Amino acid sequence: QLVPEWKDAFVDYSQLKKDLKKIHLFTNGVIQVHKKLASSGSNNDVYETELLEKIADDTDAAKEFFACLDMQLNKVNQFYKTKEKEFLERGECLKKQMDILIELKDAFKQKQANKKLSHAEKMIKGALTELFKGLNYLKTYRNLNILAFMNILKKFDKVTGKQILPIYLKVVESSYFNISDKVMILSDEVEEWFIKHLAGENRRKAMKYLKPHHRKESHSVTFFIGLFTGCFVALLAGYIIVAHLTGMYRQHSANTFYMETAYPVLSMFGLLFLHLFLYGCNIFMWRKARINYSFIFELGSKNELKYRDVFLICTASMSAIAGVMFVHLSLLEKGYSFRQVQVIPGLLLLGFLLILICPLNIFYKSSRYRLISVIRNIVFSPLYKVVMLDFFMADQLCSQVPMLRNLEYIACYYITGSYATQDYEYCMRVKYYRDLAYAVSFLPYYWRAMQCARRWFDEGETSHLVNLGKYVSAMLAAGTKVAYEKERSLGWLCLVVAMSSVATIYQLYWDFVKDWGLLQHNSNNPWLRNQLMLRQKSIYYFSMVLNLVLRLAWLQTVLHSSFEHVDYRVTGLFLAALEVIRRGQWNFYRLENEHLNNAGKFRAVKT
Amino acid sequence: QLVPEWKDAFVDYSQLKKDLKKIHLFTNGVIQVHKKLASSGSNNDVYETELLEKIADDTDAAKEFFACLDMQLNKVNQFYKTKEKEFLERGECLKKQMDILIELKDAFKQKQANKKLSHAEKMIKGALTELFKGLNYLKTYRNLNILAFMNILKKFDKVTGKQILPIYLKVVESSYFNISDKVMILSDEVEEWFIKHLAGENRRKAMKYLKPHHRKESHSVTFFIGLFTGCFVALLAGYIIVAHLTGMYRQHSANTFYMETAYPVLSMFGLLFLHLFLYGCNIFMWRKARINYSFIFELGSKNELKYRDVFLICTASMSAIAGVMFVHLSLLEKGYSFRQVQVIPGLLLLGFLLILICPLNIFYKSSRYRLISVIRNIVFSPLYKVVMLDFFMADQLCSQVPMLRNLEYIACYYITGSYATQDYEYCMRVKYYRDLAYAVSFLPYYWRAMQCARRWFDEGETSHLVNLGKYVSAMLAAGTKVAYEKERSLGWLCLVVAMSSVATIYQLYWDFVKDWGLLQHNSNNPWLRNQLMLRQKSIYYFSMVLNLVLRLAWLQTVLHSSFEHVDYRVTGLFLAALEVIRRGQWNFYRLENEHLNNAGKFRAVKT
Ligand SMILES: O=P(O)(O)O[C@H]1[C@H](OP(=O)(O)O)[C@@H](OP(=O)(O)O)[C@H](OP(=O)(O)O)[C@@H](OP(=O)(O)O)[C@H]1OP(=O)(O)O
Ligand SMILES: O=P(O)(O)O[C@H]1[C@H](OP(=O)(O)O)[C@@H](OP(=O)(O)O)[C@H](OP(=O)(O)O)[C@@H](OP(=O)(O)O)[C@H]1OP(=O)(O)O
Repeated sequence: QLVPEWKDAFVDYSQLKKDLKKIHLFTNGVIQVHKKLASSGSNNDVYETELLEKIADDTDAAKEFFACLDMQLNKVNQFYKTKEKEFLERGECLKKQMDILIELKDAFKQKQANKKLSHAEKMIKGALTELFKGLNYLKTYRNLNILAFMNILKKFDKVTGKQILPIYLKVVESSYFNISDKVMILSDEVEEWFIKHLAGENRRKAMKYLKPHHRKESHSVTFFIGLFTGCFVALLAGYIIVAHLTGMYRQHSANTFYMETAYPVLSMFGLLFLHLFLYGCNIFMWRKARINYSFIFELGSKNELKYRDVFLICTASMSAIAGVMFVHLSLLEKGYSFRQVQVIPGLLLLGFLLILICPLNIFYKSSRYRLISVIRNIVFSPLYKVVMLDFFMADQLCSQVPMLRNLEYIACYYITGSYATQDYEYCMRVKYYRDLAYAVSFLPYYWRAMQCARRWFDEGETSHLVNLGKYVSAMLAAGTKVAYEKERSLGWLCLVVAMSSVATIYQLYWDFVKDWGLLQHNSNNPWLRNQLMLRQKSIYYFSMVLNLVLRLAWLQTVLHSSFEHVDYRVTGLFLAALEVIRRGQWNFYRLENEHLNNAGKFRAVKT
Repeated sequence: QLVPEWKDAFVDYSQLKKDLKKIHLFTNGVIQVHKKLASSGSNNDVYETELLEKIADDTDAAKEFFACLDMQLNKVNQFYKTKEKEFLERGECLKKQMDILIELKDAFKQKQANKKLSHAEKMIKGALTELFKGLNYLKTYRNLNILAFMNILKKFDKVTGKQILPIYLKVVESSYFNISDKVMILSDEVEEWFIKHLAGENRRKAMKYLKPHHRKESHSVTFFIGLFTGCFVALLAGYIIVAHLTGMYRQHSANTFYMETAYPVLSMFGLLFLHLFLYGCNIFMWRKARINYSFIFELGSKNELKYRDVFLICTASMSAIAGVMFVHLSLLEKGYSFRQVQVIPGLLLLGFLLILICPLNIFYKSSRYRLISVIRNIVFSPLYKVVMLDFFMADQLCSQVPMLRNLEYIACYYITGSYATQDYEYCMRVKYYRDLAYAVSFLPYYWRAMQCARRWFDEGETSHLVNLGKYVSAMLAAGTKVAYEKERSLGWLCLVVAMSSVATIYQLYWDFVKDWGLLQHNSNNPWLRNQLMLRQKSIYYFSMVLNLVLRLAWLQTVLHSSFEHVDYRVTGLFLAALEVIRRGQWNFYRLENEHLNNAGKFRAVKT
């Protein structure tokens, strides 16, 4: 079939139902099938009708039901037998045409040991490429006719309501186009010489030369998202039952080397693997509005990560912690020599540290060494000029201020010997854990404020000087809490309400105005901008109240450093996992804004 | 576009590479792009070339690289601008054509309150159905040209090896066909009146009128297979760690109400949900060889179960047991009033019993009341004439003989009050658990032998009398073990070796010969039959040695009834879960045989 040719022999879902509309106008105004084949030595399914079950007072329109329908049996059967007969004529001349190929494909290495051979390939390539697809059209011809003859009977099983839909179907399925599979013995016959010596030795390269409608997505990754989602949830749920039934869940039990050894590590991993998830719940929202994240970030093609390849990292590696922090609760239910069981926390960190810098090819290299091309520029702060993916992962760390106290308690309990010596207070005695585990905790707001300084003494403009002010603002507002542990009075307490509400507007101003681009009164939209890259004007305003409700989580988690003081712990992992949820919609409206104020639409091939 | 018309403007992956083959013959015999638009007030991307980086000794073929390629920039750009201009001409006359529709679609309910309206629908249905698809062709025109211009440069980045694949791409993506999305603002413009008043009020019915390449499979079930696979494995693995660290795993601990209360539950549910899985690993092998299981079984259309809807039952309901038999280990680690914690085993059975007979619609009704149309005929054995799905689920129970002892120990510990009265030996004192928990254990081999009796006094033939002999054979061979507990001597021990090896050939004969159809010496294949419904003649013989190796698991599990005698327990759930693995390949070669000796090919629509 060079062109698709079954035109009168297509599905006749149009013509048959308006005759079923014509018995409908006879209502106000089921059959035993006489199976006979052709008396001409052929297989023409001429089906004689019989009315028995008292349809109407005079069945003048009941024969109109079969005045056309039994011809539709023949209409497929006259064609499919002849289209098979044409494909028998195109099924045996090819046996002779590839038989002279046998004379050629036998001597090409015999006589090489002793130039039309390449001309001989196109003589059989272009032949048997679409000659297969003439059969795949013929299977699609068969399936659509079953999709015809089954689905032309929906409303007849309501206005009459019988068991005819399998009864009629067994002169359809027993007719020649389905009671045989003689086109399907050709479905493996077409690849007898195509696979082994025509296209080479491959299996996918031989498939690609003749397959349109190629292949769907290999869904061995929708499963592996699910395998590790459920393995993490059930290992977590078998940690809030067993630790409940141990005594330790409320700390009404034995030694407190649980909530100071490995709560500072199921905290640091529940916050880091909530952010990587919300980075993958934002590629699902960037692609679904075509916000072109690869060109703005200057990514490239470069093995495009998707929202199934960061939904796979954040689940496969969070069940790997919820497992190793389940075999470590068991050993601390009975006791298994504390001097060596308390490296399992500090080694799971060490296992994850080397996967990130693993140089081989396994765990997403060319997007895991690009990420160390980003946190190399940010830590060397006043140098290393800012691009868009040098700004972005520097202001994803202003939600991981509570995470960066649980990667400084750990490397105090693993670097000065506090694990083998059995002491959970070795860090928090000296001045080291009064300022320098809370002053270097505001290191991410120093890296931002020294990237705007190079974005000022570079590019010149004034707007990268009020950006610089924004992080110095939330470095004084917690710098007053440094001088609030002493002189707790009416002195530096009308100052930690002063500078901490100066900050919380000066971050709230900058979010909508100079990051999200919103709050323009000189517009056609109330409190939004002119043009929107999204649907209905209702969820825009819901995200504007959630950057103010959720910035009470911020300024609680950066003035109430959890592992330095008061032992109310679960607030330090609930509110601190709300600021990580707050940024995650800030990532959306910062990229939508700097695409609707980038004005280009460079999408490399997506859809 | 009534016909697909981009023929010279198709991907030119043919013509450009043979010119790249022509610079290849110049080798033995990269550019800064001068971006200029049209000087005629248009957007014709005429790109002037420049050679700087010293390609060859004389660059006569380097200009041949750009003698055609920059024309391919124009060839898409002259067409896409004009095809958009045609779709502007087909983008503004439709604004006027649907504007007279506004005059019609406003008065149809005003004047109804006071017949060309239906003729007006086809005036805009058939217009805007494929006029959308003219744009979906134009997006496919754009994507294939990106799929052209990216994938015409594979071998040029090896013979020269530069960074040109994103450098060249930014005069491709910045050209008018991708630097705009003016066809994509029409992608939502086509459904402004189509969705709300043309097709009605639906979302899928409005989509079906104009969508070929409709939709792939909704993969919210490849995830839910995976969610419950991992939830079962991690709840199991958090049961072989916690019970290991309890004392009870080797029974070196407290009271033995573990391995007599709930090991006869996690035994009866690890065998029943291994068989339902291997019934779904056989629909994956029946469909993949087109063995037509629905017509042989006389199924019908009738909401066709797949191998994702029995891989979903057997995983979602095995994590629901591995959960409830994990909250029941915890309560029996500390003790929570034994008189009421020991109903959780006998209620999980009761929960699963009522799901099977649940009549509403939830858990696969019309295939769960058909299954009680099967185990109603089998238990009323000598009546109820045999069809193929009355035979099949009667001889799936001759692998669940060890399962049917753990559904008779349970309903002795739940029916005569042995749970509140605290006694794990109340059943196994009287004669009740010496014969009648082992003689009614061979009830499934009685239902088979009384279906062949109605298949004899019906249909007449001799072959349904040697079938009847086959189950009476393995009813005497274990009936000698009834008389082996006494007179253990050289008496009835040259009889339990006698009748039990008479059985194990008389099942081994019937499997290959009169069920699988194999072992015909009068054939062209050694020890197989003539025609095969499968691939290479190597895995046929591997399944013939696995019905003899694995029938030592049988006759061990039906002479060594596990909860009646000797306390070696894990052999009673390893070997008994091998006979359930043995049948599971018997289901394959029994249906392949009775399709290659059914000779019809009635496939209702699959592929
Ligand atoms: O295109 P039209 O000639 O206007 O026909 C329509 C259309 O039928 P086709 O798509 O088969 O041409 C509708 O079919 P659906 O696509 O909605 O299923 C169907 O609407 P109802 O089924 O809601 O009535 C109705 O066909 P029929 O009359 O066969 O029901 C029929 O309209 P008329 O035949 O009434 O013109
Ligand atoms: O169909 P032909 O005229 O015989 O051309 C083939 C074919 O090219 P097309 O499919 O583009 O027509 C091969 O392409 P692939 O499908 O294998 O990629 C390619 O084979 P190699 O790439 O292995 O050489 C080779 O094209 P080229 O010469 O451009 O490499 C070329 O054969 P000739 O051009 O050598 O006749």
